[PDB]
Amino acid sequence: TRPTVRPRNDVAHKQLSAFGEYVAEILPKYVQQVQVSCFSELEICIHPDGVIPVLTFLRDHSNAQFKSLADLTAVDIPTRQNRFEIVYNLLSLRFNSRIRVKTYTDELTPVESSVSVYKAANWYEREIWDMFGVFFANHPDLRRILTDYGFEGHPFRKDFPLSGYVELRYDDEVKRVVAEPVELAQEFRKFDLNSPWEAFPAYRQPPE
Amino acid sequence: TSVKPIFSRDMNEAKRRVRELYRAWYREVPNTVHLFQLDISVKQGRDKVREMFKKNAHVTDPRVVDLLVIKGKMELEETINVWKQRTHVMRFFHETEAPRPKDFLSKFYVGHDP
Amino acid sequence: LLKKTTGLVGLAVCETPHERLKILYTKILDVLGHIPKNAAYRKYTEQITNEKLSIVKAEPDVKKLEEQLQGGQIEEVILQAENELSLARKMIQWKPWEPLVEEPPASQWKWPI
Amino acid sequence: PLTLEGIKDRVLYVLKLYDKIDPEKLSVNSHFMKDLGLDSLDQVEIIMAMEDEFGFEIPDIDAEKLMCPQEIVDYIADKKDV
Amino acid sequence: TYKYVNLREPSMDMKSVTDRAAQTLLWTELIRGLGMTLSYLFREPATINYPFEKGPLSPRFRGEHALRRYPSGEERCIACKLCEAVCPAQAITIEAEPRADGSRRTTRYDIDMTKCIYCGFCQEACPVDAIVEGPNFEFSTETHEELLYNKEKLLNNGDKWEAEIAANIQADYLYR
Amino acid sequence: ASATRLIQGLRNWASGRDLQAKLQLRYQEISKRTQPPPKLPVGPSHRLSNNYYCARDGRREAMPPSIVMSSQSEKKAVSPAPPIKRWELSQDEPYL
Ligand code: SF4
Ligand code: SF4
Repeated sequence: TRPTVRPRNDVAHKQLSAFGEYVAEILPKYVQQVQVSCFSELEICIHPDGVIPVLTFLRDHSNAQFKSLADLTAVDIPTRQNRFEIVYNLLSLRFNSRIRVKTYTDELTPVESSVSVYKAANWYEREIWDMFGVFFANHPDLRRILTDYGFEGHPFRKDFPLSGYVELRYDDEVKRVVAEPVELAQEFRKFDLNSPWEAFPAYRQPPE
Repeated sequence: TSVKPIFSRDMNEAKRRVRELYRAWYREVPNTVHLFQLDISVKQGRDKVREMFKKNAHVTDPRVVDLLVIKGKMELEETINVWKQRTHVMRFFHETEAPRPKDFLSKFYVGHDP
Repeated sequence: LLKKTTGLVGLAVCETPHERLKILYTKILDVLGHIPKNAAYRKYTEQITNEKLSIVKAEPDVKKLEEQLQGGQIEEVILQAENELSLARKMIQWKPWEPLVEEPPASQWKWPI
Repeated sequence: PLTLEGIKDRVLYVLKLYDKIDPEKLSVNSHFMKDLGLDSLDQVEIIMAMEDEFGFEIPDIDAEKLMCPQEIVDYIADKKDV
Repeated sequence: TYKYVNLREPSMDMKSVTDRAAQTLLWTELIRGLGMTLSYLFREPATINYPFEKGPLSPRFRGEHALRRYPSGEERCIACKLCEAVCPAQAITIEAEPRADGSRRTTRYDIDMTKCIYCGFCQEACPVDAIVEGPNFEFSTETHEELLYNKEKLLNNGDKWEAEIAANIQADYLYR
Repeated sequence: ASATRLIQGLRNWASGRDLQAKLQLRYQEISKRTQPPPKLPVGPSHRLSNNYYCARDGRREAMPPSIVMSSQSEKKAVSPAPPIKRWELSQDEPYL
């Protein structure tokens, strides 16, 4: 398994497991799950009410010092009743490490904003509200950031179609750019590329 | 069955927020007509505002109508400042769109759409 | 040694790092004395703060103190002590040693679906 | 603004200026939701006409209890010296 | 492992002070910039004389698409639809049926040159080297509809550019 | 390279550098546009024996993430890693 297989890191896996135990034991009020992946990445899944305390602890603790917020993302998984999974990626320059903090919310429940901890969260969760419709309570200035000014609907949700519901064209009668119901000269062709055979037995789900 | 509120605990404060948003839109409609050099009158703009509020008037969940008030507030702030152009303001009025037939016979004549 | 510039913009050079660090560590200890004993945050932070305080008290020079504290300059060590004190006060206010607030649903963290 | 008769006449005149409501059935003790069949938003813009013509604003606490023109006259008499 | 850009303290003796003040009063570095731009005036410019001189290219260059043939007149495409499956922009439309002698040949092969991103995935997914990206790049049109190629246009492009496409393939096929 | 010696001298004086040593315009010094054909080597899996795919399947050795804590003593405090080492100044050009 030498030339064509990715070498495995075990010291980092042990250190990340120990730090996951450390965090999940310091904060039992919000932490629900702690896992470490195959490629040595630590994910801490927490309750949505403890977004501010967990992030402030990870930012300010002497043994954490996660001073950088790299990326803030939402993921749309429609089969869950809390379909939106909000993911914080943090970087610690003191210990040269990275962590992942995950929480959940649905369409109608707001999430506490983390601008008071990290200042990149302003534009990041403004984009999250724009694309997934997740409201962030106690935000300084929450509006749209990437979509059109009159756009209706959140495009990164999975029930939103690839091509939207409206399209723009210039009309000479009103001398203006107008929005009309979408009609495609060629329909986007859907491809069924999924193999009917199981690829990875290690990820096999148990039957009902 | 207990859920976390957004802004309104029950329906009364939500109705107050709807009332305030309607008052703000009704006040701003003449300035929106004048500043954007629209071809409509003030009455048509106020009728469009009332039509949107009436279209959106069958909801009984406080959180849903809180989100509706929030999105209406964003649209109002988007219009108070000159961020929308004339096309975004006039996109509420479908002038170039063809009139869609509604009865059964005309839909039967024009295509297979139910 | 009287370093002219710490190297980081906006980080002023501390004239007396020993007194500042001792005052900050003792303040952290007094703040942490209010947290219940069975809380793991109090035990861990008391352990690391006592280690740092002993290291600071056992070294009169600053360069070897900076070398054995493993925190870069002494001024960012002072900054981290201030941040730890702020976190200790906030954690007194939050009380996160209580049991878990709510269980997730059955398939909340199941991937793939 | 200083006399109750003038207050009532101004209120009733600017109520007659409202387009979608007939002047015949409008009296001093006519309800809005069940007498002329006005909507909630109709009463809302009536109250905004009240503030626009009488020069003083009306909050949402006390604008919810103005269903007949006598109530409006009595309220804006309370807010003024009269 | 790191270096300190802009951490040079200025000397405070009279020599350095008078040098800096003379540089201030007599504008020395401005003369330096003027003189070097003057030196750059007296060089031969790098401008080539288009269209009489063309910029250099490589046998791997990806330009206009073409449909090739075997060295007997028979076309190479056998309607396997791999190029339209691998196309990241969905620019290829293929329809096939068995022709008169039972061969597996396309009846429709359209490439939308306004959808295509000129990525070369189709010419490397082809098992028979039928579809290629030729070396031609000067094919600007005055109309949108002239950029919607059918099978006949691509076959004509192949017949037009075979004498260069075959040489480029011969030069490059050992790197694949 | 076609410039006269006087223009070369004026160019070098006004520029302050020997421009003829490093000319930005390419000449016959570059490689030819026609090259002999190559012969690329093969990888380590091009063998006739002891080449079973189950012994070198990278994707099949990937495991699901290990759950450390799930909600279904005097141990030391733990950092995510050893603290980062202080960088050393460049010996080549410290700019100091
Ligand atoms: S070059 Fe790429 S984008 Fe263009 S037709 Fe080929 S596969 Fe499609
Ligand atoms: S990949 Fe080649 S043989 Fe297959 S359909 Fe496309 S051009 Fe024809």
